[PDB]
Amino acid sequence: VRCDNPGTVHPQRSRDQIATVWIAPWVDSDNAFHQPGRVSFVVSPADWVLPARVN
Amino acid sequence: TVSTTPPVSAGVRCDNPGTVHPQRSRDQIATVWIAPWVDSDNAFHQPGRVSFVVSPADWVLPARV
Amino acid sequence: TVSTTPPVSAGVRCD
Amino acid sequence: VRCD
Amino acid sequence: QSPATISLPQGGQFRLSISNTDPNMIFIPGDKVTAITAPGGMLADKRLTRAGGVLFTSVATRTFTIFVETARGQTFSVVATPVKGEGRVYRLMSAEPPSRPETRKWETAQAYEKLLISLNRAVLTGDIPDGYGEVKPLSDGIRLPGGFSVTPLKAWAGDQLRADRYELRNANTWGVALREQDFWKPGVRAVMFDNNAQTLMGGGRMTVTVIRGNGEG
Amino acid sequence: QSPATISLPQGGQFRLSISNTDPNMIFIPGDKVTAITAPGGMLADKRLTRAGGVLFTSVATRTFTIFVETARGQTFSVVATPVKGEGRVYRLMSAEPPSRPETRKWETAQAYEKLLISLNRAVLTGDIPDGYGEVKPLSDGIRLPGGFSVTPLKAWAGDQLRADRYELRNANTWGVALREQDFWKPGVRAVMFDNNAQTLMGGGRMTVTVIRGNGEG
Amino acid sequence: QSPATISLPQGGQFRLSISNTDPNMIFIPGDKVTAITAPGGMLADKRLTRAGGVLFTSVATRTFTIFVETARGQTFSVVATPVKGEGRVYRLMSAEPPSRPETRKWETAQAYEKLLISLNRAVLTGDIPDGYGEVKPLSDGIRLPGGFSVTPLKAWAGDQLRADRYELRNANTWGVALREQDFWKPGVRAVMFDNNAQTLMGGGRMTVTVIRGNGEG
Amino acid sequence: QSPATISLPQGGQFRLSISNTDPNMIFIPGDKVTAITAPGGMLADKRLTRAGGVLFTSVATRTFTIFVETARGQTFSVVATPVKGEGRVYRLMSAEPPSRPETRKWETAQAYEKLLISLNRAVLTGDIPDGYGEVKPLSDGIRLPGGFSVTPLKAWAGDQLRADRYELRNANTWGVALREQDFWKPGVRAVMFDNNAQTLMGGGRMTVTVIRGNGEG
Amino acid sequence: RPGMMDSQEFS
Amino acid sequence: RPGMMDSQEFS
Amino acid sequence: RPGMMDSQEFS
Repeated sequence: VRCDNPGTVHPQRSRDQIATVWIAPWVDSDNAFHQPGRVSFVVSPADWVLPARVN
Repeated sequence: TVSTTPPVSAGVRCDNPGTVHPQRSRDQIATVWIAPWVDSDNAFHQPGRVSFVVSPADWVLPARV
Repeated sequence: TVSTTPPVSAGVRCD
Repeated sequence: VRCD
Repeated sequence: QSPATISLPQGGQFRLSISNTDPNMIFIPGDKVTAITAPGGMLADKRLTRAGGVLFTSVATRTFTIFVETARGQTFSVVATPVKGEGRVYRLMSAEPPSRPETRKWETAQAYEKLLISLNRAVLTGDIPDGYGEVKPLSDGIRLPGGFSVTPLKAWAGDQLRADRYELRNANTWGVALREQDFWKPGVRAVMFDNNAQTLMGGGRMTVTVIRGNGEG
Repeated sequence: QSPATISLPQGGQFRLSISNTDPNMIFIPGDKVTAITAPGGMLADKRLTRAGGVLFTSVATRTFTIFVETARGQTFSVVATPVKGEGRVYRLMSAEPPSRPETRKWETAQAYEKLLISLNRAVLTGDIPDGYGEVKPLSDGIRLPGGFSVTPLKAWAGDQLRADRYELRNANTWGVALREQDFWKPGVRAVMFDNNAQTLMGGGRMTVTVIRGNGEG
Repeated sequence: QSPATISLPQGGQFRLSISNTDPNMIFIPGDKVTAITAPGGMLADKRLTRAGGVLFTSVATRTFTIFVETARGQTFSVVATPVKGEGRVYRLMSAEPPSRPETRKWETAQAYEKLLISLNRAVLTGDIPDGYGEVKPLSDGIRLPGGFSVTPLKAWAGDQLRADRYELRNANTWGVALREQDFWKPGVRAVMFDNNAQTLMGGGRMTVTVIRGNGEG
Repeated sequence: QSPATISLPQGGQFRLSISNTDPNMIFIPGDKVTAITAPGGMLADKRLTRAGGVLFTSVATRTFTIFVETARGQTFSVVATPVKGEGRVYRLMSAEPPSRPETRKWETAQAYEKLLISLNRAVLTGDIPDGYGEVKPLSDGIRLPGGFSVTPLKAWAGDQLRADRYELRNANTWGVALREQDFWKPGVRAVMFDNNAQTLMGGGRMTVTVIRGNGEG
Repeated sequence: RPGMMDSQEFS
Repeated sequence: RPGMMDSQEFS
Repeated sequence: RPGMMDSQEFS
């Protein structure tokens, strides 16, 4: 029943959280119309989630 | 030039292939095992496998269902 | 480089 | 009916 | 207590209680008070706080009008009637955003899509750009589809752009798909959903951040 | 409350009550008061507020006429009747706007987007930017919805980008709505359609310019 | 005892009793009191303690209002009722955290470990660090649990270390759990498995990179 | 006698006896007292000891509050009531470890595994690093398996790391195998058994040293 | 002191 | 004198 | 001497 070894965990990396913002139509300084679109950015990147339980 | 990353999804109520809500991939991780070794100060290390990101994630447009 | 001294023992409940 |  | 919020346009006349005995405070969330003016022999002491507020004591007992002028160009009038009690603190929201010339320079130096992303990140991440200041949220700045009700939370404004956050509640409890384009109004420059969403459950307390233009209308 | 707004032509005269007990304010938005005149002894104290405006107190009991001169050359007149109460604030407006400043588009597009747009415009007219020497076109660029046959006509190759022109054949007999993203191929930066698309009919030969990276495979 | 903790929004007002007989303290953790104001004559002595905080004594018998200003621009108000007893200490907290400082990983791995890790990553991608010119692999490196046949594919040799790649054959038909230390051979620095191990099945060919010393026999 | 131990958080209010006749002493195990403040005309003499303590005499007879401020940033309040007798010595344990900026520099200059070994050696060999100071041991810092009871002995703390020693008693008298991993808690950074052990006899008075992080929780 | 108002310009 | 307020700024 | 406290700053 005696077991003698350091434990093992599984590294877990969390998913990135993304955010998308819709843009309304717009005209720039060069007078070109820009129909509605969207641009996505990452708010919180992925990282290791240290273990709740080592054993 | 810019990345031009998305290869476009393959395949009111307007189904243009591009402009789907974007998603990010999962970074690739690899584990290496280090054999035991002895330090300069005669401290003996018996370490453990290290898991580290190798490939990062990138943007991708999911295929519409 | 480091010594890499141990030649590994020859031969929960993880052996 | 859902359009995105 | 939390400081009481006055919210006055740049001519406002608010009647507020003031204490004869202990010091009273007025602060601008985004501006530095430069002067307080009252009738001669009415306000006993007047000192400017470092953050940008003003602390004052009134010994007299008659109702009086006091005028506050902020540095970035602003003027608010309050009629203060002295009553017995503790010192009172009032937070003054602009209601009409101030012109911020030094912010336009940062605003226009960069690209449009970059600026939008930056304002949206800042509101989401909780850190506000230096040039922007706190303003009273617009009562109706977004179109309301499908019998929704919206409670404003916070708003900020710069020189040519103005951000606000709106809490949306689904009241019909039947499942409603969400599209940023359905909240568009003349002047709404960008819309972002904080949770990715795409759907709204029957009871929904979610939020939306809208960037608009300062001075639209 | 909100400041009382009064619209007056130059030399205009408005009868507004002021207050004997408390300070009163008159501000013209967009304008700075440069001068004030009243019958002698009527106005006790006059100070210039931040962002223009005048703060004034009257000990008088008789209706009097104040003339205010702004820095843009406008002069207005006010008949003031002093009465007991809170200090009153008035917003002065001009009936006829003197000039209409032209609108300023401050938004700036991204560098990549402008680069593609400039080239597409150059190709459409046909003038060549420097560093574009012409090249054989490929067949790799266009995916066909169906009923379309592609023939390369002209092509330019430069230092960073590449453009080419293909003419599609008339489709069979079903009207074929044309989708600009339905001719996509990995590696293509921008695709644009000459004329206005909107369904090439039982036929029609329309030239399409396809833009792709240069040097990169 | 522990200092009494009070959480207040900016301009917040909390009613706390103090002591007439003994010194009293108010500290804001993470903040330094820069100013204190009280009705005149109410506070006998005010000193700045180490690490911020204010020590104050009152001979007063009337409830009064103290305004404290911290160096981060926060101002709070306290209503103090003086009563007989021990000096009371209060810990001032902010209801809304202004900013979230990002976490700092300060831990640093050992030089030997980092060297192996960097190389393993380089080999996995395939880019070659300087001084690595490629070499024939050996057959000495891999011990086989059973059912595995090894074929060398690629190998790099440098100034201090050496890396090689062997592809093991599919094992027979019993699932073979893969143990990274079950392929060990004296002289090998690090062994890593491509993909995720977790039992190669009734088959599967998996490439394994083995790292060994260079120059040393 | 051994000096009595107060152990107070950094707002503490401890009522302790003080002697009117003979000098009394307060020392910080790890910090240098920089100032003692009491009501005017209460503490007759006050001199700072070289080690870092303070010796004081009180002639009055009323109960009073005194405040002590240490150099590395700390403040503790004691209410001292004068009684007839010998001078009293009190040892003040922090309970909440102090920020030690000059220790982080040594802490981060070296590798992580090297630092762990160093702290563990020092605790075991009985010599404490210069930057570390004595603190009150944590009540519950390690998981307790198999019906064990733990009595803390000593603790030390730096800037980002904090060491403690725990005496473990086996109460079930049936033989229990020992694994450092079974005492792990969120924040426990390293565990070492002073005796090699691997087993714990039925009656066991052994010890364990755990390194954790300062500020975890 | 008739009509005078307290106008403190802060620096 | 009534109505005035004491205030100290710490260096 | 009213309200004054003994605050000795040691060097």
